[PDB]
Amino acid sequence: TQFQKLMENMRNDIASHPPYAPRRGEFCIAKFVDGEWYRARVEKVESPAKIHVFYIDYGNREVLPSTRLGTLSPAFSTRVLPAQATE
Amino acid sequence: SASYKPVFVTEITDDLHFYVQDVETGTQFQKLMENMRNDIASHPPVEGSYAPRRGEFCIAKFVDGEWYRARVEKVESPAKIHVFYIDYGNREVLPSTRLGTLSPAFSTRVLPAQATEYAFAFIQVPQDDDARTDAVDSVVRDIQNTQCLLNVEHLSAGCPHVTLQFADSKGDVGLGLVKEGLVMVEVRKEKQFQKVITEYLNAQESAKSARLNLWRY
Repeated sequence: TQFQKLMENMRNDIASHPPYAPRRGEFCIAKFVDGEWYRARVEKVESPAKIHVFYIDYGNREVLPSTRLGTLSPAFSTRVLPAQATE
Repeated sequence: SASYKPVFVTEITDDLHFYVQDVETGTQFQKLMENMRNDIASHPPVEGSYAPRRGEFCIAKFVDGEWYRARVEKVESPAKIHVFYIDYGNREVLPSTRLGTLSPAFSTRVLPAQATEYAFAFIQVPQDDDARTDAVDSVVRDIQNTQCLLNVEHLSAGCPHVTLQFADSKGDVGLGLVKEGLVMVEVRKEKQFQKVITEYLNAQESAKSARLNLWRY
């Protein structure tokens, strides 16, 4: 799928260019508990240790430290492929 | 990726998903239930101080005659209210006379819903109802209402996909279903799953040769 292709490309890029200031509404990459990176949006900033993100392609939500966030490169923005899950 | 968390598996669904509780918070849950059940015994819900609406929390009196935290899903009629037991994962249709108000002392703010839904990584849920029942039955027999180790493998459109390990190093639960011919392998393409997928496909070849279950004919 477009999504699988994008994820492969993005992961490649992150492993070649490993990673940010979280703000409500801002796009990012987020490292999930599987240790892998996904596209996300910052939904709520409760504190540095507690950023509430939404995984824009999968629909899951998670509170995590901002140390597990990074910039989403223009090559993997929502213009390239829209969020695959409904926020 | 390998971070194994001890979980208590509480419910296997007919779609071969399952609900687990984090062993860490088990005692807090235990305390809450005893506190809540004492309250309910002193202050039994009166009809009809509770009006069921989709989305609304409640207490529900389960088939063991005990009360649990729940959330209302479909309301068919006052005799038929669909509820979801938030700490365990099972669902039930009950009359409004077996429901009550969930008082704030025992709310999700005091202690969050304790059950989380997961699916097995690397396998296909059988589409045939009979085959799927056979797979669910194997999982119910082997892990339902027991402690397991859980490792999150990846995100998915629905709940995350995980592997489970039996207690006493008996091995990978999903892989065991493959070895028994009860489920087929989902061939993941991601690089980090190459080795595990090879392991699963080999198990599946073994089930095929032995002509087990799905491979009977």
